[PDB]
Amino acid sequence: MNINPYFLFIDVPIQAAISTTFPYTGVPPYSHGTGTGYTIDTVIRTHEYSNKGKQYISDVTGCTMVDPTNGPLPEDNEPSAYAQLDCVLEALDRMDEEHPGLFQAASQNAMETLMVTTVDKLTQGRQTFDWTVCRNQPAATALNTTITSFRLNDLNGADKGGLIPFCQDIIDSLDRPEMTFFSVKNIKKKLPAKNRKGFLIKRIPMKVKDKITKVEYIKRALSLNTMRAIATAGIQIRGFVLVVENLAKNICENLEQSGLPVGGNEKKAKLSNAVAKMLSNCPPGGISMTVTGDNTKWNECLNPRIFLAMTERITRDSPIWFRDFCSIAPVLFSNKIARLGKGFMITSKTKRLKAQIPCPDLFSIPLERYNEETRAKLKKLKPFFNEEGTASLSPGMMMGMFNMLSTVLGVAALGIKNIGNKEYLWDGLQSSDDFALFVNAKDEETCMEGINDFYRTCKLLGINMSKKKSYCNETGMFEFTSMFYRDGFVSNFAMELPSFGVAGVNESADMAIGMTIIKNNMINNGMGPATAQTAIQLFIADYRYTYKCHRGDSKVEGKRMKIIKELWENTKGRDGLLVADGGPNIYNLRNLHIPEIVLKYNLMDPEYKGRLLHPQNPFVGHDYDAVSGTHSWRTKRNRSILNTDQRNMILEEQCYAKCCNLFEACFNSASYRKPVGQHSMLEAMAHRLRMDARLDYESGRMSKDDFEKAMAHLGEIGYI
Amino acid sequence: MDTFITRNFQTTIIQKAKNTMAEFSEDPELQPAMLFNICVHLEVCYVISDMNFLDEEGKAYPQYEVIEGMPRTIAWMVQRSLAQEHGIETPKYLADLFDYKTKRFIEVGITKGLADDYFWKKKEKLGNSMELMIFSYNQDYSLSNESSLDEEGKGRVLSRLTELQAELSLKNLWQVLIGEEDVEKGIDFKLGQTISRLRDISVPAGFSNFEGMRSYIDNIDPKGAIERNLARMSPLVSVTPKKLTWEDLRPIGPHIYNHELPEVPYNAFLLMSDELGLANMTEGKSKKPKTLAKECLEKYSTLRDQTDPILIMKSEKANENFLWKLWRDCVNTISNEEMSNELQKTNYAKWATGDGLTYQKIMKEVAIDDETMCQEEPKIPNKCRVAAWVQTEMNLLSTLTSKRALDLPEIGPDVAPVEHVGSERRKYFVNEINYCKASTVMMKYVLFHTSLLNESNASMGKYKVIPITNRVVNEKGESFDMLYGLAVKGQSHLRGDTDVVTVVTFEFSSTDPRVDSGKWPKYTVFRIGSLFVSGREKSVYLYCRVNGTNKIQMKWGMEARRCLLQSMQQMEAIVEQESSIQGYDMTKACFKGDRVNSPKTFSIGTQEGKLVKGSFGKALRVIFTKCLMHYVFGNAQLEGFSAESRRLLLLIQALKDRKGPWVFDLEGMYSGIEECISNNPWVIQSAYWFNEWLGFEKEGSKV
Repeated sequence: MNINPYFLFIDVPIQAAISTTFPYTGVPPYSHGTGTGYTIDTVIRTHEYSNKGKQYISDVTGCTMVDPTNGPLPEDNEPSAYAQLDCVLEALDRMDEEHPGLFQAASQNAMETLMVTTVDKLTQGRQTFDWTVCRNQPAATALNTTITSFRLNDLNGADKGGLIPFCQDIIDSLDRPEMTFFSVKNIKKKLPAKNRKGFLIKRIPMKVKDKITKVEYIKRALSLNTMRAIATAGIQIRGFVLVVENLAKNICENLEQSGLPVGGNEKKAKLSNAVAKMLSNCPPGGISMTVTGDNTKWNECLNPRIFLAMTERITRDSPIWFRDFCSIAPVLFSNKIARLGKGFMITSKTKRLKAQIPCPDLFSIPLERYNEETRAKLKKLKPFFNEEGTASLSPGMMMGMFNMLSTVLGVAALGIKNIGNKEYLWDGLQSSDDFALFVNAKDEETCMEGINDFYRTCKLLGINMSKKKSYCNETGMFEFTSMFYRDGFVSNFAMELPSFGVAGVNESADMAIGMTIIKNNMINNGMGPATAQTAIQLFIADYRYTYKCHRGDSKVEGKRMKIIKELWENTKGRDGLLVADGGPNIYNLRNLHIPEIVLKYNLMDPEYKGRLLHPQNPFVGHDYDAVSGTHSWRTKRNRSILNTDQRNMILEEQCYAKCCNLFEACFNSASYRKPVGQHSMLEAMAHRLRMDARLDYESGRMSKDDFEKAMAHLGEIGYI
Repeated sequence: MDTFITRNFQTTIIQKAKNTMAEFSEDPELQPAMLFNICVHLEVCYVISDMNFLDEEGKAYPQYEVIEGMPRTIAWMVQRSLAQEHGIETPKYLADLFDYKTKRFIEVGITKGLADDYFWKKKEKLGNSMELMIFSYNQDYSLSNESSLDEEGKGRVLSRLTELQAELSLKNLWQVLIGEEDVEKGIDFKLGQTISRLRDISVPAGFSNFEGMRSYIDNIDPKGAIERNLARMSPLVSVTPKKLTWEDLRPIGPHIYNHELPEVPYNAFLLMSDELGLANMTEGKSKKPKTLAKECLEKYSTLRDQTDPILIMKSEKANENFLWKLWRDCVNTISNEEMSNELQKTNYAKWATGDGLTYQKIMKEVAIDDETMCQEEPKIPNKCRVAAWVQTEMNLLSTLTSKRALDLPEIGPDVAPVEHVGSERRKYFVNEINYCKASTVMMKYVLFHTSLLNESNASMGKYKVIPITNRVVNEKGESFDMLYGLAVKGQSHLRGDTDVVTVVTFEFSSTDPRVDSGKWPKYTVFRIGSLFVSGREKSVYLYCRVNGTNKIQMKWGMEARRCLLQSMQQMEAIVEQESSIQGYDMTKACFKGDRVNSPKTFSIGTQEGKLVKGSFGKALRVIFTKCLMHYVFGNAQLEGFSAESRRLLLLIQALKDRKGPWVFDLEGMYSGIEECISNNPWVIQSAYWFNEWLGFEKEGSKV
């Protein structure tokens, strides 16, 4: 009997059968390498779909620029980035007329939020491209480095605290003839280390001051570095994109078509409501069709100039300063420069050699030495390449940075609802990459005529529908963002599942975080009761393994398990003991939002309650919900190097190695005989030698003459 | 603070202020000062618009229209309508109040110091396009027009604000009272020359400066532009709708049926169906892997003391002698007495995994100067035909063995009906797949990957021997500690987590590779000895294979335990659909069957070319095995193929339900799917099964 798993589809609808095909909503490790080649291909494709536009030379950054907007309309079904401004303006006009007082209110709310916001908001983000060092650093570190450089350059926006002064100082820094900043430089090492020679070589960083001309800083600020996001943007762009996205979110929240920022069962409600609404107003005897459309090269076709036009149209009645503030982001994106990453690698098999060619030296060697695909890619990329290992890139959107504005543009495309006053009405939903289109007509022929008209219209707006990944069927069954809807039933394609291990804070905190994660997964991603209970079981298993807190009545052995077993033997209320103390777990679906301390309080032993919740215990000392007890301990978090200046100047003197060598013998002869606790190493040596001489004389290793000689020398030391 | 807010103002005012301020898209709790300011402002404007009234001619006995408090959209549209009807300029900022007499919008504000400076700076902000009245807690008033407010209104507002000021200091609230200008400190935003130039050069073709674009956007009426643009667009821009039919669908990737191409090799990390665990019954205590391996080898001493290898098969490049000597070193280290599991004879380990053959990196300048250093072409995956061993893998991993390896902790008592349903589903699932061989293989995989990850904690520049062990339990209750072989992990000097650390694994097996020569083109296999189970001699081979994986791959292997949750979610989705057909839960009925219903049966596979049915338990086991294989055989090809087969399957489903599906570019979908069928065994077998099932659906849809 040869199994055939696909045969399940015979007895089960495919929508349910393929539920949760991918356990991971993130990124796999085996995805096609996103290196210099991938970014080169991305820029090549971005410039390829817009090569019929206007090509010119930027007078600021001196880089090639391509502008496809208002360019010739496509004559082929291939992707096109030529979005006419008039069509976009008309679509925005239609949206505004349909929703009176929407753009004004959204712009007002966005500007008020910007006025009340603070620079600290910029720290909530993923890896950010720091320009001072030209790398990827955490948001907080990047913001701190930018602030320090601004202070060095007589720019103190962060001092005022507001975000508006910070962005004003950013755009002012874009005007300084020379920009001075701090940078980190690594220098080799010569300090001792015991492997076989008491000598090792490493890298130590130091802070230095570096200055850059105006054009260099201008190019650096617009740079987009690469680490399914393809690149990250520095700090000079973060505030403006934040404001523009807040505006777009304010607009979208009141757009019934927008599929964002819906999350949870609200998504299912929106899907079913849209289907029901479209079916209700279907013409008597007409036909309703549904397209699960997808967009190819979504972010490689949208143009920053079109986003600038959308921002200008939306904020047509708003203070001029806010209009400029909103416009600062699209103009920055329209001049974005991509960084190609590390570079390539070329090898010689005959001599068994290999080397890494960095981006600036990409063209330093004949193209014949690159494989076919890289040769062609470099040949095509030559015009859009800079001498500093960067590529000019005017068009494109390099994945998600204006997702809300993309959704707004898609909703505008969906809001036309008719072309030529034909016998079809279209509508649907769209969330920043994917759209579901519902069209009502008389016969399927007119429905497909309407679908064709919608395809042409979105082409006019620069949105390219995917013919190779889209299909149409009678309304009632479709998909929308990995969520299959079928005549009321709803299923998910990919659902994130709890990862192995505890959260990584502490016993009570880890338990609370795990339970709240399970609860959130149930609420949002739609995890069934049995799956949630199994997740609880797995989390308990992992927690017990990590904290070595198996059941008190178990037969396992461990350093902590002996005390756990003794406590279990001495305790009467064994149902009230916490899991961390080998007690029984009692968590279930109905009580996934209650801390275990509160759950078990009524069953705890009063003596155990006092010991556990002692107001002054030595462990606690000085989101999720838990109880502050003896299980809220803190782990030692102290590493790296402090006292950097003193340590560096000491290590750079000379005699440190001799001190280490003298220390090593005596204080390694025994595993631990160090009077540690801030004792000066000289004092510890004096005490150690005094004790060694005492022991030598007592055992007879030394005569009285050597004894007295040693005590005189030690007398000169000062600790005797 | 909030207590003062709820005590000093009526509930309606508090609710209006709260719902108007919550539109800021921020937490309304941690910052209540602006809530107090907005409540006071709302009260002031409400009072201002409650005493003066107009009539058909304007008798003073309303005159003030309130804009604040109402929704921002409604307020803005009302303000625009008023401006249009009165033929006056519309203020750019939402005015808080309008006057019917002056035919001008007006604004109000509350401060703490003298109101003259506040009025002057507000005038500078808004110029002269809006009138204003301002009052201050310290008895100060300012009016742009003296004929705006009467004595009664000003006096009442002054009394109210003075009372509020006096009461604030009674409960230590005046100290924490924030001013009013802070929320509007930033009103000056001047663009520099460079940014202005960048903006000017970033306009669509047809404009010279951004001023032209702004004027064009703010003035031109683009109505009817879409129709004009569409009329002249070429007809070639068409989706080309095409109604789909059963005959339109065709088998995907027919090349897999090409006998010329080679069979797909076995590239899984660990043997799944061919494993052989050296059972060693134990009480149940937990012991270090080294001691467990030592005891297991002691029990099967004959295999441990094997020194003459009977080579049976060899890999194309690997050297049998080096692998055998490395295995001998590994067993010697396992059988010694030192606690550490560290290899001491690094010679064969270093020379066997090709760790000395890595190229040496030189400075980029030499490479640029050198002419013989050229980039190497990418080794695109080969193309392979259907592999017959994947079917056997799926068949065997779905069988029920005599041992189980799952022991999950307990959960609290179930009370709610949903908890009871979930517990019943869990009971049925575990009972069905407790002993399934797939569960044991999954546990071995996850445990081995966890041990590999742990060993990389501090030992990175040293070779580590790791036994491939497992803890198993049988029906009778006695638990065994199985050893499936060993594996030595090399060094990873580089600190990167995505850096391959070569590990060579020697796994025992009882299957002669000569039977399926194409299944092991990558393995080096010896013959160590022979076991006896029922008085009968069965040979034992040692499959030795070199492999390379990184820390992220270790994390992926560790997370590979998610197949349990994945399979449970799939089964729960099936049950939820079955229950959604009805209005009540269908768990027991679809598993065991009630009086009304019958035990649901699923089409499992094929027997002599004929369909075969089976219980829901078999379907659950097949689902679990499929999920485990998907996780184990996962590469970019597999995920891409699954993502595109999603669309193909959805179209097939639409065809089944008589929904009349239409496809625009079918060949595009087919090319996208076939782009991923190159060399993955799982992808190729999935394509084969999809073709078989599509044929079955075609032949069964004609009835």
